[PDB]
Amino acid sequence: LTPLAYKQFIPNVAEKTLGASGRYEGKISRNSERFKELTPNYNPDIIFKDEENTGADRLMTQRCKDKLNALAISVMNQWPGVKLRVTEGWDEDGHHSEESLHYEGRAVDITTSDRDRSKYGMLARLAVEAGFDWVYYESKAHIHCSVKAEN
Amino acid sequence: YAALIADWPVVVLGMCTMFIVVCALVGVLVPELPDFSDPLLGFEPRGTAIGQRLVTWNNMVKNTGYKATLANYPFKYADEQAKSHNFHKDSFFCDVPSDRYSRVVFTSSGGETLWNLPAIKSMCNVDNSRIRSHPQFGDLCQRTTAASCCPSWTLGNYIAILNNRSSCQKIVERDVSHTLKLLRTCAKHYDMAARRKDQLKCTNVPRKCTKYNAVYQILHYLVDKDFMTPKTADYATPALKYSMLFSPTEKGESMMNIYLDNFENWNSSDGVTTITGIEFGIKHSLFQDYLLMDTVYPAIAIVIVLLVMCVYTKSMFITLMTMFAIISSLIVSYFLYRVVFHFEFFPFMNLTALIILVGIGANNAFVLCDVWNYTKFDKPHAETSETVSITLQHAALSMFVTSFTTAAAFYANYVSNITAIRCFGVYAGTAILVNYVLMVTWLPAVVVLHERACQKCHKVLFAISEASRIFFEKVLPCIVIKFRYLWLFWFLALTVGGAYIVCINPKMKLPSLELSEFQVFRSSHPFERYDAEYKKLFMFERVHHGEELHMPITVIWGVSPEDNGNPLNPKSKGKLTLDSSFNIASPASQAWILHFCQKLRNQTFFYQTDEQDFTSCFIETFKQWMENQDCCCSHWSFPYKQEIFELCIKRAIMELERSTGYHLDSKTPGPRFDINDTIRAVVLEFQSTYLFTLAYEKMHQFYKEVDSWISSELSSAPEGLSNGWFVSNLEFYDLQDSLSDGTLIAMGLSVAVAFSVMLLTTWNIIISLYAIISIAGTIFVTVGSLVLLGWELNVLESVTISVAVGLSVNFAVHYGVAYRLAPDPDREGKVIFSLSRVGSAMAMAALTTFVAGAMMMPSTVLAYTQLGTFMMLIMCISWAFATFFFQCMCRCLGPQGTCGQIPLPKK
Ligand SMILES: CC(C)CCC[C@@H](C)[C@H]1CC[C@H]2[C@@H]3CC=C4C[C@@H](OC(=O)CCC(=O)O)CC[C@]4(C)[C@H]3CC[C@]12C
Ligand SMILES: CC(C)CCC[C@@H](C)[C@H]1CC[C@H]2[C@@H]3CC=C4C[C@@H](OC(=O)CCC(=O)O)CC[C@]4(C)[C@H]3CC[C@]12C
Ligand SMILES: CC(C)CCC[C@@H](C)[C@H]1CC[C@H]2[C@@H]3CC=C4C[C@@H](OC(=O)CCC(=O)O)CC[C@]4(C)[C@H]3CC[C@]12C
Ligand SMILES: CC(C)CCC[C@@H](C)[C@H]1CC[C@H]2[C@@H]3CC=C4C[C@@H](OC(=O)CCC(=O)O)CC[C@]4(C)[C@H]3CC[C@]12C
Ligand SMILES: CC(C)CCC[C@@H](C)[C@H]1CC[C@H]2[C@@H]3CC=C4C[C@@H](OC(=O)CCC(=O)O)CC[C@]4(C)[C@H]3CC[C@]12C
Ligand SMILES: CC(C)CCC[C@@H](C)[C@H]1CC[C@H]2[C@@H]3CC=C4C[C@@H](OC(=O)CCC(=O)O)CC[C@]4(C)[C@H]3CC[C@]12C
Ligand SMILES: CC(C)CCC[C@@H](C)[C@H]1CC[C@H]2[C@@H]3CC=C4C[C@@H](OC(=O)CCC(=O)O)CC[C@]4(C)[C@H]3CC[C@]12C
Ligand SMILES: *[C@@H]1O[C@H](CO)[C@@H](O)[C@H](O)[C@H]1NC(C)=O
Ligand SMILES: *[C@@H]1O[C@H](CO)[C@@H](O)[C@H](O)[C@H]1NC(C)=O
Ligand SMILES: *[C@@H]1O[C@H](CO)[C@@H](O)[C@H](O)[C@H]1NC(C)=O
Ligand SMILES: [Zn+2]
Repeated sequence: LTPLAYKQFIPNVAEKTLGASGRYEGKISRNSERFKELTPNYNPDIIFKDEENTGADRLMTQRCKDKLNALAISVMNQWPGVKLRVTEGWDEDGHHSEESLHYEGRAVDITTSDRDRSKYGMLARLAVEAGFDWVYYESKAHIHCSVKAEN
Repeated sequence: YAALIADWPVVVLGMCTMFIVVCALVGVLVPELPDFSDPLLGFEPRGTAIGQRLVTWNNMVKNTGYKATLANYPFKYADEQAKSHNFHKDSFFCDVPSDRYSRVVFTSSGGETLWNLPAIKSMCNVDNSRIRSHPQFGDLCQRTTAASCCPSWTLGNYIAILNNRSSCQKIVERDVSHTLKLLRTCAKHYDMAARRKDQLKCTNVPRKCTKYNAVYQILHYLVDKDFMTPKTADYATPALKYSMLFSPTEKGESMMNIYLDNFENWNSSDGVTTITGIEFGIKHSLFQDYLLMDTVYPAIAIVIVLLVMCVYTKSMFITLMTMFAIISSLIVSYFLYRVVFHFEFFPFMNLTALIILVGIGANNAFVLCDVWNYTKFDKPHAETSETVSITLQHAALSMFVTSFTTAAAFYANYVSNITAIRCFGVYAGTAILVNYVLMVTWLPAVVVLHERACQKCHKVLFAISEASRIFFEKVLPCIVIKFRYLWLFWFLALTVGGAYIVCINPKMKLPSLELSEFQVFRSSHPFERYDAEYKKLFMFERVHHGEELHMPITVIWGVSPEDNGNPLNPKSKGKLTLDSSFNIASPASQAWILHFCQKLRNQTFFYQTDEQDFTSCFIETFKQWMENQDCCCSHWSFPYKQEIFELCIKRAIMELERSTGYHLDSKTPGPRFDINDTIRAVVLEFQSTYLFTLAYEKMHQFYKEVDSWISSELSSAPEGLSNGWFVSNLEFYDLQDSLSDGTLIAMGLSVAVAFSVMLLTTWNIIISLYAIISIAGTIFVTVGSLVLLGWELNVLESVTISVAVGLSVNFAVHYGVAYRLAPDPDREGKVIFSLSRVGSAMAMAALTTFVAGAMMMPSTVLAYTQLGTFMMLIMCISWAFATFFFQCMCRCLGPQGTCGQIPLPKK
């Protein structure tokens, strides 16, 4: 229940590891084969970024989708009148670094509604609470949460 | 052929070699190399009217939802507008064990007292030395240190933690006895997979003295296999002779390098105990590697059969040349297979056909060379052209029939429904035919081309040849005539015993293990010694496997069962869905679907669990979600005018997802809509009460009664066509059924063609029926021996049944065609003459393949030793039976009653 500090990985080990994260497998396009694995969230209580207007965030991995919904409903309790903001769920234009998990869809960078500072630090530990795999304080601008995939 | 073969064999030899080399180059150039990725490459049947439905269902599950523009049947994603925009002391176990992680069970040595404390410490340390002492990516690494992330996941860790020590090996062993009593008292309790992250538990606690999240582990997942519920006595403390160890890592293709480099050469573990079960998930992976490597046993086979071919006829060069002829025939047959007919596959068994191929080859050359020597014996100072003509006239047709028999055998095996044997059949059949033609052309040439301290060895060769001669000259006739009833009675009794072991006693039975676990390696190999001897000794596995898995009823409407998959011999790849021409929207349509669910709510196989909300048919779900006013859609009839229907279906299901979305991952009752807004398929399911067996009969009763009912559709014109579609997970059922029916019908066609060619050769009904008796007795006793060795049917030992008949008639045909030199007695002299004439021929023609398969035996990949043993048995039996019997019965029958139509044919 602490405001997770700057640059703090909760699983205590780097992302590309079989502990809660595994490793990257393959790219995904709008027409790739494995793209079927992705689903839209469309939970109206959450506000999306959608700077690409193609739904780069509004869709994700169902395994990650359920966990994100869990975090949404759990932070609605501890913080009222908030609207969580996923800045980048799945990147295809490449706004992130290469071979990044965001390209896979097992990860999403999360911020609060009104762009608050200490709320990020607490929200990281909250993302831990909902049961997320590799929540890392990637940037001061966004909280980075990444999940393992099934199969 | 004979016209210009006279002293001009170089031309035909050269054109044959050119043919061979060009076909080899084409075969290695144009088609794509075979995969050998998975042995079970094509086991799933095709075109069997159920596998049709099954493959369509699977193809459908493939084209599932894609978040935006799924572009297939799945869902409603179009409406996205929505009118808006350890080394530690404790707490040391990161996760709980599961099937996902890799595992290894340990067996004790002669000490057999597994609760020995050095046994435990040795277990853990040898495990870590043999596994962890290698470059390892790691494990979950809950802490920062990636080394002692998950310590060995062993029971030693458990006893250490009950001792509450940061070090597993340090064990005074008193706590071992304490926890021994504890485990006894706990096995008394039946004691849950509690969370227990803290001491307090929501469920009732049988006893706090049971350490949280510890005893249930040893009792249910860990080394304990003997189920540890004896109620005998403290003195009766067993050893738990079987023990299991999970790997701190996880099972997957990656572990392949570790097992290969680090865990094969090791003869065993240690004198205290040793490995017996190595389940690392990586079985199909390294399979092909053992295949490649363990291929020198066929090399020993081919070289020893070449050697004995030399022994037979001293013309060593002829032996080498006919061997190369066999091999080249294999090659050109492969070329014809993959290329000429544009169909390609290679199901791992064609790399076993080669043995019986070279057997039949060497068979068909002996007869030719011996006929050549016979015709050279008389009138040797004659014309080479005439010699060729006469020896050909006397041997070629014999060769042709004695090969065309097995040719037709395999071209009959084609009729089955397994792909992984359709391909084998066609390939080996064209192979044997091309072998015959290449022999009948090539061999004459190379034969006629043979224009051409050692003394004592040559003398022993001469003497042993004369010994064989006299043995076949006096001994065998003496035996068969002097008994003339003993062998016949003995073989009647053996046929009886065979029919008995196949009929009522432990008999031929369908496969038992699950599809993906066909024992592919030698049963003594650890990987599969895991299965069939240990998997059924573990609480989690056993109590998980075959337990309360109610198979689901299921039905479709949107699609039609058309396997667009290269129907005739698919490549085990290639499928494509489609759409029907129905409309769910009609008022009578949804009314009928409702009434359908109603009727199905009255049946026997149903199981009214009464816990569902959204899993059964969604029409009643509408009904409940209806009467929702002021949105607007409410206050209507239970049927609808298709308009409220079309507007409300998407609206409502989207609102169900909006309330609390639950994943619908192409298994749910979720109706199917496409990229643009239209519902297309109406999948819905149920729950049966049959508990997912594996044996045939229960599944058959189930599927038969169920499809019997659902076939009665009697629906309205819309969605009334071929919509039956009832399909469970009964794939294994389909494999089994088609395997049985296929081996049956194939055996039938094989015996039919054998009897027909027996007619066409001997022209006597009587001796043909007698040969039929012969081959029937042979196949019966050999399959009886097989089942005595506990050999279920599979993709492999099915074709063996049918090929056995072809291999068997190969001797009866000779003993039948040999009814010449009609003596005064109707029986006496003719049979002894035939026997003395064909003795060495048949005996060597058998012993060759016998010794081939015999030296083949000790290997690792199952298929090899399987085929080796089968051929050894079938050849031994076919020879001995054929001779002894098919003369004994003939000794007591007069075959001078026949039917002749034209005397023109010769042989
Ligand atoms: C390499 C393979 C795949 C193709 C070629 C195989 C045969 C066509 C070759 C191999 C060995 C050759 C033989 C090697 C030696 C001789 C002996 C030679 O004898 C003489 O010239 C007779 C001399 C005399 O006695 O006066 C005649 C050619 C011949 C039969 C050769 C004919 C062609 C043969 C059979
Ligand atoms: C000795 C000859 C005259 C008769 C016996 C032939 C066999 C030894 C051949 C025939 C088919 C061959 C197989 C055909 C295809 C493959 C797949 C091929 O796959 C690869 O090359 C991928 C992996 C790698 O690069 O090693 C490896 C060899 C292998 C198993 C071959 C192993 C050797 C086999 C069994
Ligand atoms: C004509 C002489 C040379 C004897 C040939 C004997 C075999 C080599 C033949 C007999 C049956 C044949 C098969 C009969 C039918 C087919 C299906 C055919 O594919 C289709 O018909 C696909 C569906 C369609 O288009 O109708 C591909 C060849 C194949 C396997 C044939 C392969 C060659 C076979 C095994
Ligand atoms: C299904 C296919 C692949 C079978 C191919 C078999 C042919 C290679 C064989 C079968 C019948 C054979 C023929 C059977 C009988 C004769 C007659 C023979 O001459 C005589 O008998 C005439 C003198 C006399 O009467 O003694 C010369 C060989 C020849 C043409 C044989 C040549 C080789 C033939 C065509
Ligand atoms: C070499 C030939 C002459 C004999 C052996 C080949 C087949 C005739 C055998 C081998 C496997 C046997 C089958 C193995 C197991 C079963 C299941 C068994 O199931 C039942 O008893 C349920 C009721 C039913 O199947 O009708 C029925 C016999 C059957 C189909 C057997 C029928 C006879 C088969 C096909
Ligand atoms: C009296 C003379 C003329 C008999 C000549 C033939 C025998 C030497 C053959 C016939 C059947 C053979 C047996 C067939 C099968 C086997 C099983 C084989 O072991 C396995 O295949 C085990 C497989 C498994 O673990 O299931 C060991 C050899 C053995 C006993 C063979 C030993 C040699 C036998 C007795
Ligand atoms: C009269 C004999 C000496 C010669 C003529 C018969 C033999 C050539 C063959 C015919 C059938 C064979 C039998 C077929 C099957 C078996 C079962 C096989 O059983 C086992 O190895 C496993 C036994 C078990 O564990 O149940 C042992 C060899 C044996 C008796 C074989 C021994 C050799 C036999 C008698
Ligand atoms: C060979 O196996 C035995 C167990 O049967 C084992 O004691 C011995 O150590 C092994 N050989 C070597 C060199 O380790
Ligand atoms: C189903 O059967 C029960 C018992 O016979 C009966 O009460 C009920 O009305 C039936 N319902 C339908 C729809 O047939
Ligand atoms: C689907 O319907 C839309 C109209 O909304 C049309 O533009 C599109 O071409 C249709 N696509 C297919 C594959 O029928
Ligand atoms: Zn990120």
